[PDB]
Amino acid sequence: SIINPDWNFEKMGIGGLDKEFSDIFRRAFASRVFPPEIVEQMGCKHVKGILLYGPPGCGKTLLARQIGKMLNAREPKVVNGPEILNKYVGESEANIRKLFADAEEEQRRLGANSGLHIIIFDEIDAICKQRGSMAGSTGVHDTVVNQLLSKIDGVEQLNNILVIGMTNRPDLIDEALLRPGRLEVKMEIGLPDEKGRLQILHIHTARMRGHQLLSADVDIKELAVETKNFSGAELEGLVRAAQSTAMNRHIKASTKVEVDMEKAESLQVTRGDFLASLENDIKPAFGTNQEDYASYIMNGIIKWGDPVTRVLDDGELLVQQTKNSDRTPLVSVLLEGPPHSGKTALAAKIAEESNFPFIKICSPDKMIGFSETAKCQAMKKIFDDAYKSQLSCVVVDDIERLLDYVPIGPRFSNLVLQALLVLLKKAPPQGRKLLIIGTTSRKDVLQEMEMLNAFSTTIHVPNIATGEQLLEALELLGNFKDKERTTIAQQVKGKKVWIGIKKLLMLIEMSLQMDPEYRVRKFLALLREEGASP
Amino acid sequence: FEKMGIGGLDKEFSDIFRRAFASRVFPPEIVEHVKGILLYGPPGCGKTLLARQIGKMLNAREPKVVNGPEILNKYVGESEANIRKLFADAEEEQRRLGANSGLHIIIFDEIDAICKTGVHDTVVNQLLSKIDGVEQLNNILVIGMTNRPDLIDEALLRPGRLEVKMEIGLPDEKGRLQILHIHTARMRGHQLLSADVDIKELAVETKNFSGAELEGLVRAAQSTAMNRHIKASTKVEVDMEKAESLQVTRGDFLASLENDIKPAFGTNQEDYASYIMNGIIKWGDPVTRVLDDGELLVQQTKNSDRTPLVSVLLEGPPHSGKTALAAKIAEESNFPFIKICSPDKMIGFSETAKCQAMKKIFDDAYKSQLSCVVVDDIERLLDYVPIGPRFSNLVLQALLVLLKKAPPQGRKLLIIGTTSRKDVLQEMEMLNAFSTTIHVPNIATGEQLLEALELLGNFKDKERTTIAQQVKGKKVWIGIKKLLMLIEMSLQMDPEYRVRKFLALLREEGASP
Amino acid sequence: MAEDADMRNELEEMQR
Ligand SMILES: Nc1ncnc2c1ncn2[C@@H]1O[C@H](COP(=O)(O)OP(=O)(O)OP(=O)(O)O)[C@@H](O)[C@H]1O
Ligand SMILES: Nc1ncnc2c1ncn2[C@@H]1O[C@H](COP(=O)(O)OP(=O)(O)OP(=O)(O)O)[C@@H](O)[C@H]1O
Ligand SMILES: Nc1ncnc2c1ncn2[C@@H]1O[C@H](COP(=O)(O)OP(=O)(O)OP(=O)(O)O)[C@@H](O)[C@H]1O
Ligand SMILES: Nc1ncnc2c1ncn2[C@@H]1O[C@H](COP(=O)(O)OP(=O)(O)OP(=O)(O)O)[C@@H](O)[C@H]1O
Repeated sequence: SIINPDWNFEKMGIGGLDKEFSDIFRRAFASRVFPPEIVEQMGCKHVKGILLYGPPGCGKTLLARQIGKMLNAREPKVVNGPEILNKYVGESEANIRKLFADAEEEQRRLGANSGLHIIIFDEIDAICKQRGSMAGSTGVHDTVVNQLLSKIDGVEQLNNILVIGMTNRPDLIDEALLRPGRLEVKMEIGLPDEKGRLQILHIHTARMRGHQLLSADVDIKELAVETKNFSGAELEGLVRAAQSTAMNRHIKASTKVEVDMEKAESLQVTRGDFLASLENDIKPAFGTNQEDYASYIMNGIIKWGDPVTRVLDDGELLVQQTKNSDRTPLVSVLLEGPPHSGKTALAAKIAEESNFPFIKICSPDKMIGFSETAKCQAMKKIFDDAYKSQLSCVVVDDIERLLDYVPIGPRFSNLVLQALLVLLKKAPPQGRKLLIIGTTSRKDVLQEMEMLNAFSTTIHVPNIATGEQLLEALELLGNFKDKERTTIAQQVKGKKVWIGIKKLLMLIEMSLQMDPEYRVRKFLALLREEGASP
Repeated sequence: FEKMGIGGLDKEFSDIFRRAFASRVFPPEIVEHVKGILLYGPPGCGKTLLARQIGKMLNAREPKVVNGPEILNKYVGESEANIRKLFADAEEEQRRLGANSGLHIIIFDEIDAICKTGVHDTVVNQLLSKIDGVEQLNNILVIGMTNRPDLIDEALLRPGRLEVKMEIGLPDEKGRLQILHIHTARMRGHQLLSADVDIKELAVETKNFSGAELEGLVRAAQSTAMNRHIKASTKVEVDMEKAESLQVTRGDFLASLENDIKPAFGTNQEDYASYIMNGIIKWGDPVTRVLDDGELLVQQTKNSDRTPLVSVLLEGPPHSGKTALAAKIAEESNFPFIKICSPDKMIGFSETAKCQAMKKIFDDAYKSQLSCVVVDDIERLLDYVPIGPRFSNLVLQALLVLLKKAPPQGRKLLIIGTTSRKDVLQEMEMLNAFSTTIHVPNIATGEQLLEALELLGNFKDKERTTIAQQVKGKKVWIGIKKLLMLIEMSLQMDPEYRVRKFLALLREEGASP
Repeated sequence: MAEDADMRNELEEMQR
């Protein structure tokens, strides 16, 4: 047979690639396994090439070497990068032909019943690039490409060779090589999912379990839940770092390296090591697509009164409508209120509570010093990314800062305004749904520009109005004792107040800098001085 | 010509047999020749098969083939010496047997590698001199194949050296049918192919495919059928008990077509259907009036001799359904050329880009015999803001000029513009440019609203009775798009609250003109 | 316009 009779999937050690390996076997190794008679009756030819590609550290080389191990054949030939190039003219092609000489001789000698020969190319893009589009200085590269093309499939027919190639940039490869007969099976390797992450971790923890060197408090399922966007190499590095942390307890240094011995026979790896390494040693190379919600919500949310709940309720309702509607695949809403009321935090909370696959926030904090064309390009890119998903949500905050508005004259950028109107009007591709949430603090200006009618609904976000709400907020914050609260109530309860929560936090922080006998008076003075408002 | 196993190139081979071997087969006395052929085309079209079968068909010596740049050598004088070893036998036969000499065939594979600096130019010069030099041969034929014909040296293509230039192209439906027959005959002969499979459907489906891709698709189908009798996970198996009985169903071919092979060419995207989503429902007389006016304008454009150009403007308030009716009129026009110009396709552009796009659309329109063009959201096209106000004058002037330029002699053009702000256009002095105008109104009375709700069929009788109690005795002012939005918002809550929420929203939106 | 900048070269050897 062509398969080493001592073989199994488990001993290979590949975690997350189940569909890909099955497809590879199905599409490349079915012909050589069945009885020759039926194959001859069908009169079909065998595959001669495979192309693996993907992002770094996903398992291409591991897959290739395991495949080489799986077969019973001659030892595979490996080409390590551009180790074929030479300075004397005509010597690269000789090196290339030396690779196929043995297979050609064996085929000529034995006919159709000869063995298989495997050749592996790594970093294939180094040697194989488009003949026409390259540095027009020396013709060595084009001749190398021509020789390879001729040798793989020439006038003389060679049919007992399999060629594997792996790369990181598939596009650069010349098209004439990626056609049926040379390399038709083109697989893609990508980042794993939760199940694949669990499989990889279980693969890499087995030997530690076998010899009773792993603590029972470790839970691999929780680890797989936590490690989001990690890859195989990172998942192995995390285990290596945890093992190093566990080992370092028994070594004493800073004058001479001593490794104990009495206590070196009772070593175990706990969960504290994993938790410590997750936060100090390893960071995912792929930038977290998850939004940094902690930045937008920095002090949580406290239910100081009724309106908060109401606002959230409205948002929930809107979400439901955009999830269970087909006549209106696009919905919009605008949050407006006085300054320092907490519109951005509420919008972020509403966006987060939903479970949509795609969620992004567009802010002016990133477009500093940008022209009015760069802003349009950025918005267009964000919306283009949004269109791909089946369910999308987008948040546009600080609209007045996105248009460069100043009341003197006034002045603003018109290109961004027109782009925003057009984007708000149009709908996504067929069978997809999009939700948009806008935030602003000046509604009359937007009304003048005639964009308030482009939205579908509006929600109002008021600030603290009565003294009872102020007392509730203070109780939730817990910055003052009961004795101080009695004094504060004795004055505030009589009348109404008009202040935002952010300003309230600022005032509290400013007040707490005085000596204990003066803090209440400072707070009252600040509230009376800055509180002149409706 | 299908015997050789290549389909879709019968005519090319007829040309070959005419232009190449007619002199050799024609009786010698009346004759009392051509020595160059170059085949080019995209990869996988059967050039190697052509060369091999050409070598086999003639009764001559075994052809000599050089595989790529084997001639190049590190030493001096070896690259040129390698070429002279190819023609030794031809010279010997020419000098000994004279005219009565056998034909010699030379095949050059990837000839662009050695023809196109001391080595390469000397090689090319030696080849040129040997093929056509002081001594003239009449019993040699040289064949070359290329995938990049634009990288070959010009001096090699002159008459007397490379005469017969040929192009291989992607086969048409009949050629693809021939190829599928060739690659499925072996399966059919042994009854290993299921009876449900139709070759004609496969031929119609496989658009833009080449021969190699078709053979790969067939191979993928075979592999899909074969894997059914293969076991993995623990060890590789052949089954045998069921493998002996292997049939290739249609599902295998369909699945192989979905993923394993792809055409590898581009795709076209259509947007017109997007402009009418919910259709047109007749809730009153005005829609019929608008459609009748559109038909009158279309007929006037069709049967006019000294008014080849006609323009119209559609007027109405927001959320009234103007673009949908314009698209409907354009569709009912039944003109060979129809297009829609929208600002959705131009986001972030400057004035010059918009002008160029509009000019390109109108240039395309001018080529046909009778054409129709619709422009919607004029105020968005020439971006307008009430503050200042501010707008783009270049686009305004371009539109003004284009609105009164007639097409070439004997051709017809219709233009339909839509807007929701007529006073602004009147101030710009563009309302005069158009020939006529039409008005698109809102829903005015409660009877029309009830008819529209009946057509939509969202509410049942019990709630319609209460709605009629509330609305029938009053005037209303609402669009249809906003009406659908309101209905969808109201439907969200539980069945108890729906009517009250709907009427609360209606009261919120109530207004008068 | 600006005139294309200066560029480096690669070299190839030959035996005899
Ligand atoms: N899916 C996986 N299952 C198990 N181990 C894995 C997996 N992916 C990666 N690894 C581990 O990570 C190591 C590094 O990965 P590998 O060498 O296969 O990456 P690669 O894709 O060939 O690299 P690159 O693209 O950076 O050149 C592997 O030797 C193996 O130890
Ligand atoms: N109940 C609450 N609702 C909203 N924000 C709250 C609440 N309790 C605390 N906060 C905090 O108050 C701040 C309000 O958010 P933020 O500073 O973005 O307000 P904003 O009104 O949008 O600001 P700006 O006036 O600068 O535009 C955030 O730190 C939020 O965490
Ligand atoms: N027109 C065709 N008719 C039949 N089989 C074809 C045809 N075109 C390609 N094939 C199939 O493709 C293979 C022949 O490819 P061939 O080597 O002749 O192509 P080519 O055009 O010379 O390629 P390249 O330019 O890539 O070297 C065989 O499998 C043959 O069955
Ligand atoms: N009789 C009708 N006339 C027009 N549109 C109708 C009619 N019945 C249903 N519709 C639907 O109503 C919607 C009309 O919206 P449309 O985009 O045409 O409005 P518009 O007035 O151009 O919009 P806006 O002024 O907001 O840009 C489309 O979904 C159309 O299918």
